[PDB]
Amino acid sequence: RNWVPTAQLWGAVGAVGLVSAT
Amino acid sequence: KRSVLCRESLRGQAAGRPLVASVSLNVPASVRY
Amino acid sequence: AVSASSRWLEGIRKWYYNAAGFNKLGLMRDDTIHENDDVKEAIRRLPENLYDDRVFRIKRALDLSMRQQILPKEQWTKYEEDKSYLEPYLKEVIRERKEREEWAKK
Amino acid sequence: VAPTLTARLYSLLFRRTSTFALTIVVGALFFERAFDQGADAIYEHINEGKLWKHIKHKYENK
Amino acid sequence: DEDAVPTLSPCRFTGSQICHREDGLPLAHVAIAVEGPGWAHPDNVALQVANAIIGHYDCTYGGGAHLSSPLASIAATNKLCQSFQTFNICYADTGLLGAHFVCDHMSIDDMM
Amino acid sequence: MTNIRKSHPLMKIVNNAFIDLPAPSNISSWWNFGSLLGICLILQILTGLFLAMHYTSDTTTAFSSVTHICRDVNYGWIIRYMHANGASMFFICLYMHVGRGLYYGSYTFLETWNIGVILLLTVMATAFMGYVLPWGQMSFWGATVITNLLSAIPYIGTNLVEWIWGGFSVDKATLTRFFAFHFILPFIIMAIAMVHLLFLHETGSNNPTGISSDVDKIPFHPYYTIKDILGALLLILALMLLVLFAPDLLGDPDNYTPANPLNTPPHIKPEWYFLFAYAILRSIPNKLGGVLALAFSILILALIPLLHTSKQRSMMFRPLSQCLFWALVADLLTLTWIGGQPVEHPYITIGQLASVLYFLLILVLMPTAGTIENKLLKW
Amino acid sequence: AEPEHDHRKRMGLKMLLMMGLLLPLVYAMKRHKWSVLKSRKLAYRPPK
Ligand code: HEM
Ligand code: HEM
Repeated sequence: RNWVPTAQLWGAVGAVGLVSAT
Repeated sequence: KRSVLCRESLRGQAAGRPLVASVSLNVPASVRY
Repeated sequence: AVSASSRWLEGIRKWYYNAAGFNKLGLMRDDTIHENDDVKEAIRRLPENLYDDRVFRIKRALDLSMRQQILPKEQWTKYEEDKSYLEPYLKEVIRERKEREEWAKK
Repeated sequence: VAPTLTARLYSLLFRRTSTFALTIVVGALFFERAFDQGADAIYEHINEGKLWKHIKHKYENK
Repeated sequence: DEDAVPTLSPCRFTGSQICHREDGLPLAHVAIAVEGPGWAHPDNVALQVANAIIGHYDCTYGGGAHLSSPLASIAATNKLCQSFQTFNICYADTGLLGAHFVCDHMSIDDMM
Repeated sequence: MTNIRKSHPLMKIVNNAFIDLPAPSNISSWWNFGSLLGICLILQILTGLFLAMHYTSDTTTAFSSVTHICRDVNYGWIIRYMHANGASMFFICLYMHVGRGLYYGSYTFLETWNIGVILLLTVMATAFMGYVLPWGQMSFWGATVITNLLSAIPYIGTNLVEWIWGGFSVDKATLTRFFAFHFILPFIIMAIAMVHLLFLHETGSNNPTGISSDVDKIPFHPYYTIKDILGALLLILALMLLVLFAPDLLGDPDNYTPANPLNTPPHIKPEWYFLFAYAILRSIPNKLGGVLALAFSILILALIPLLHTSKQRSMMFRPLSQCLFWALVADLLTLTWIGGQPVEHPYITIGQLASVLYFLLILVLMPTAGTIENKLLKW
Repeated sequence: AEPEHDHRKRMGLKMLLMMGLLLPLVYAMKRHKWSVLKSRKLAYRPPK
C-alpha cells in the first residue's frame, strides 16, 4: 500500500546517498 | 472484587420466565437472573 | 569511668553525622547499609510499614542523587531521631548465623 | 495564522521518516559544501600570503 | 453576547503519565489514550470504525485465537491479557481515545 | 511471542543487553568511562589494523616504515597520531574507570572486578609492546631496561629474559615478537571485555548513594544511549584536540631518533601511564625488591575487596574515606611527577615517601578510617 | 619534521567548528529525553 510511496522515498535516499556519499 | 459495605446492596434473584440464566457468547459473557 | 569522654563523643558523632551528607538526602543510617546476605534477610523481616518506608526514602534519595539536588533544610533527618529499626532485625539474623556457624564446629 | 517555520518544516519533511531521511541525505550534501567553503576561507584568511595558494605567482609561467 | 463567554472553555491538552504502583494487587490496569476531537466531527465516526478493528477482548470470549483483531488473537493465543478494550471518550472541547488493558505484572510491555 | 524482532533471533535477544537492561537512574558521569573504554579499544583496533597495513617489523625498516606511514601514505599521518594519542585516552579512561571502582566500591562485584584487573594488566602489556614497534631510541632502551628488570629473579630470571628477547639483546627477533603480540593481544582482550560484561550483567551497576536502585531502574535505551553518545563526542573531542592541535604534546618522548644500541637516554622512562609503577620501582635499593614492589603496586588491586572495612559500600557518605581517597590520587599524581625526574636526591627522598604513602593509604590508612567511621555512626 | 603541519591545523579548525555545533546539539537531545525523569515528581500515599 503505503509501501510504494515509502519504498519510493527509501529508494530515493539510497540513491542520493550513494551519489553524494560515494 | 468490589466492596459491599453500604446500603447500596440490591442484589437478589427473581425474574419472570428466566431464572439464574448464564450466558457464554463468542464476544461477551455473563451471569443474570 | 566514662562521663566526660563518652558524653563528648556525641559531639563528634553529631559532627560526623551531618558531615556524611546522607543526612541531607532524606535518608537514615539504616537505609545506608551495604545490602549483603545478613542485611537482606533482616530487610525481609521488616513489617510492611517499616519496609515500605525504606523503599520510599531510597526512592526519594536516589531520585535526588539523579538530579544532584539536596532536600530543603526544613526536611532533613535529625540525628536525635536515629531509628535503628533494622538493628533489631539485623542483630538476630546475625545471632542466628553465628549460632549456626558455631553448631558446625564439632 | 501560519505555521511557525518549524511547524511548516515539520509537516513538509519530518512526519514521514522516509522524507526525514531524504532531507538529512540532501542537507548532509549541501552542508558539507558550505561548511568547507566557509571554513576553508576563514582559515586561509588567517594566514594571508603564508600558503602556496597565495604564493604560486612568483615562479609561474614567467 | 455578554453570555457569550464560553462556559465551555477549551481544556488544555497534556501528554503526561501518572504511575501508581501497588505490587499488593493481583493484576495491572493500564489506560493509554491520545487526545481527540469533540462530539461533532467527520473524523469521529471514522475513529470508531478504526476501534471496530482493534476490538475489545475478555478471558471469556468464545473465539479467542480465531478472533480477527490481531490484538485479540495475540492475547488469546499467548495469554497476553485478561481483558482489553479500546475507547473513544467524546467531550465538547477535547477527547480521550485509546485502549485499556488488564493483565499480569509480567505482561504489561508486550501488551503495550 | 511473534515477530518481536529482539526475541525471535536468539542472537538478537543477546543484544537487548544494551536496550531493555535495567539501569540505575542516579549515576555520576563517571559511568561513561566503561563505554568509552570500549570505544577506545575499538578505536585502537581499527586505526591499528590500518597502521599494521603499511608497517614493517624489522630493525632496518621499522622506523622508516613508521616514517613512511606519516609522510607518503594518504591520511596515514592522522591515523598514526590518532593511534598514538588514542592510547593516552585509553589509559586516561582506564584510571577513571578504576577510580570509580575504588570510590563507590563497585569492586564489591568480586568476580567482575577480578576480570577488570586482568583487563587492566592486559592493556598494559599491549601499550608496552606497541610503543616498541616504531623502534625509536626511547622504545629501544625502555624495552631493554624493563625486560631486564625481570632478570632480578634468582634462579630463572636470566635464562628467562633471554627467551623473551629471543637473543642476548633486543635485535630483530625481539621486535618481530612484539608486533605479533601487540596484534593478537587486543583481540584476546575483547573476549575478556565481553566476559567482563557478562558477569556485571548479573548484578547491575552501583551508584553514588551506594544503595540498591532496583526500586529506581530505567531502560537503558531511551536514556543512557544518548548519554553514551554524548560522552563519546566529548571523548572524541579530547582525542582530536590532542591529535590535531597538540600531536606529541602528551607524548612526552621526543625521541624520533632511530635507536642506536649504544647511547644515552638521559632520563629514560615509560610514558605517563607507567610512571607510577616506575617511581614505585626506583624507591627500592635492591632490584628484586623493586620488581616485587612494582608488581604489587598494580596487583594490590586484587586485594581491595578484602581490605573493605565499612558497612557503607559507598564512600559518598564517608568523609574521612573521601579525604584519603583523594590523597592517594594526588599521591599518585606526585608519583607520576617523579617518573620524569632525574635520579637524584630531591626526587629520591620524595619518591620514597610517596611510595610508602601509596601502600599506607591502600593497606593501612583507609581500612582504619573505615572502622572509625563505622564506630562514629554507632554501626 | 612535520609536513602535515598545515593540513592538520586547518583540520583542527573544521573539527572545532563542527564540534561547536554537535556538542550543543547532542546535549539538547540528551535533555530532550531525560526531561521526563528530571521534571518528574513523586508522591507516597500509604493506606496506613
Ligand atoms: C588494543 C590495545 C592497543 C593499545 C594500547 C595500542 C597502543 C599502541 C601504542 C602506544 C603504539 C605506539 C605508537 C607510537 O607511539 O609511535 C602502537 C603502535 C602500533 N599498534 Fe597499537 N595499540 C593497541 C591495539 C592495536 C591493534 C589491535 C593493532 C592491530 C591489530 C595495533 C597495531 C599497531 C601497530 C602496527 C603499531 C606500529 C606503528 C605505530 O607506531 O603507529 N595496535 N599501539
Ligand atoms: C578493556 C578494559 C575495560 C573495558 C572495555 C570495560 C568495560 C566496562 C563497561 C562497558 C562497564 C559498564 C559501564 C560502567 O560500569 O562504567 C564496566 C563496568 C565496570 N568495570 Fe570495566 N572495563 C574495563 C576495565 C576495567 C578495569 C581495569 C576494572 C577494574 C580493575 C573494571 C571494573 C569494572 C567494574 C567494577 C565495573 C562495574 C561498576 C558498577 O557499575 O557498579 N573495568 N566496565
